[PDB]
Amino acid sequence: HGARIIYDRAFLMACRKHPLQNRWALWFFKNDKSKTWQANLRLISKFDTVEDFWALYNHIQLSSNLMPGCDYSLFKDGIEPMWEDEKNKRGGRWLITLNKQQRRSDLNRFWLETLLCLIGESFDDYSDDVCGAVVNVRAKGDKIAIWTTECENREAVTHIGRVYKERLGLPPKIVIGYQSHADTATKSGSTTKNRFVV
Amino acid sequence: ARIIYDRAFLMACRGGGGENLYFQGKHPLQNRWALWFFKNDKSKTWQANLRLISKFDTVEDFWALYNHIQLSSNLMPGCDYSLFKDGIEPMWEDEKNKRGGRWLITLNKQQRRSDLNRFWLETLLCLIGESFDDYSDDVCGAVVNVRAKGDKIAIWTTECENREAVTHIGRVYKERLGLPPKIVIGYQSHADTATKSGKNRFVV
Ligand SMILES: Oc1cccc(-c2ccccc2)c1
Ligand SMILES: Oc1cccc(-c2ccccc2)c1
Repeated sequence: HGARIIYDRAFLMACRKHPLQNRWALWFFKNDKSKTWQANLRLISKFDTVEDFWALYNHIQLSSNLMPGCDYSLFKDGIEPMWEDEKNKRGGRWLITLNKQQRRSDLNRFWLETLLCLIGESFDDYSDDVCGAVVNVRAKGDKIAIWTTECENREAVTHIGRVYKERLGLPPKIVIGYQSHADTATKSGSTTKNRFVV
Repeated sequence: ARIIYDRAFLMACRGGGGENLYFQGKHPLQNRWALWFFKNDKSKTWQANLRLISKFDTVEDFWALYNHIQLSSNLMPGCDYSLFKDGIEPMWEDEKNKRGGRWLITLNKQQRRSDLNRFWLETLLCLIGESFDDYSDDVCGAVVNVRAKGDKIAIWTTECENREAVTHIGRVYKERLGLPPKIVIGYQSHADTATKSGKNRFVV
């Protein structure tokens, strides 16, 4: 009693009410410059059970989901999906970049696997370091990221990265980078440096 | 058997500093509970303004959260705190609230300093302590609305038509608040509260 509520992938998929450890908020953003950033960022919904997750997931999937210049974000209740939030400003993200061909084959499965890591508390005590996840749907290639709260907590960040990579099913040859938000916020060429790789 | 704690027991577990030896030293609750907060920030939608603070399922974890948090008396008007059983949202259109209602007490502006904190704590101890015997299963949660015109504390129950459960909870709640017989609490269905018409099914 006082124990973390943890669900594995098989359990979550069998529910497709069971309470979640955290309440989560789904956000939607399109950078439309005729409107201000507060108008463009929309809270879609909040949930705190497995069944309510699945009802929301099924409904968004039936709405031409993952639109072609939009971002979707799932964050713990009380964290805005912007790096300047108190819970994100000292943090960073594990980033998965998908090439054009992978929009057809991997984007849908990889976004779902990320969401199940978050809601299922798959990183043991290091799940407390997770803030949320973001998918950026773009013509040049889609990006999926897990955002974490403290870019100097090496042991939390690397455990999250390695469990995440395992849950995505990526081969050991494919390496993924963690970028500090402070480094991503400064545009310095084609790429941002990786604080860590796994 | 139902896990029931009286007021004296809960109050003895407070500020304890007990060694939770073997993770078996805490006193389990019958239910897991979630504390919610609603902020008055009208620039955001009400959905963005409802936040889950924390969940707990032992007496000692209740007290650690209670001790940490800001008191109701100190909330800016327009804020709400709610304690609900895990899996029930503190909104009337939740499946577990839509056919139910609440026992409501309203406090005047001066009772904020004298009675609001004490009534809110006594309500929380009724909930976590399962003080309504088998009828505790009809309890969804409790809400405190801090407002300029006068504060409101309510116990929400799941089913209007369970007359005996609703009336027993009302009578026990009034006793635990210490209200004189002359001051009454009223029960209103959520469906009736939701319609502004100018509505107590029961009073005790
Ligand atoms: O098909 C989609 C596309 C974008 C977001 C989601 C989603 C639904 C519920 C919770 C979290 C994310 C589903
Ligand atoms: O001082 C307060 C103010 C508002 C809520 C609470 C609370 C704390 C723990 C469980 C339930 C309610 C305490």
